[PDB]
Amino acid sequence: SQEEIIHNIARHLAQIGDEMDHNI
Amino acid sequence: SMAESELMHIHSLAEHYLQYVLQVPAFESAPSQACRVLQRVAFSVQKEVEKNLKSYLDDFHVESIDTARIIFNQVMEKEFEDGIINWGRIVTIFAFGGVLLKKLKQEQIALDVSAYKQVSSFVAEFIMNNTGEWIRQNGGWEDGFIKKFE
Ligand SMILES: [Cl-]
Repeated sequence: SQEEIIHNIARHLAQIGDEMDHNI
Repeated sequence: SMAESELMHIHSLAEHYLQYVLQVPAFESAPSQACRVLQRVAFSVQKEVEKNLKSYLDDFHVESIDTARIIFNQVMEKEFEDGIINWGRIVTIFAFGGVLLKKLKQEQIALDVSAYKQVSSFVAEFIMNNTGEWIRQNGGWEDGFIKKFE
């Protein structure tokens, strides 16, 4: 499912970006 | 003017990160501090992604620059749907550009110095059009970005 793929990538990237942004 | 220069600085950052990713000559000058910080942080993300989303990445092909631009823009549109911008998310934009360029080359016998140019362009356009004003308000690349990520 292309939706499922590009959905799960997008969400992981936002998650990893937001984690990066708050790292200490 | 400021927006023009801002786009061109984002473009140079993207070009340099993607050249780094393809292990290709700088040979003009040494990377700036922002270039070096970017290569470090964006590469950690590329690595984390390619490692931990391997199953997801394997379920599609990037046969064209045309298609890389398409997959990139739709992944990015969905990532920034909530309207939230921060330095960490901005780093993920460079990183995913890298993931796709490396996908493109592994499916090509030889991509040309041109492929990474065309990718740097669409990467730069997205960052600029979606986050350029935010970057400007948050100290730009020399203060904002570098002080954020040491
Ligand atoms: Cl440029």
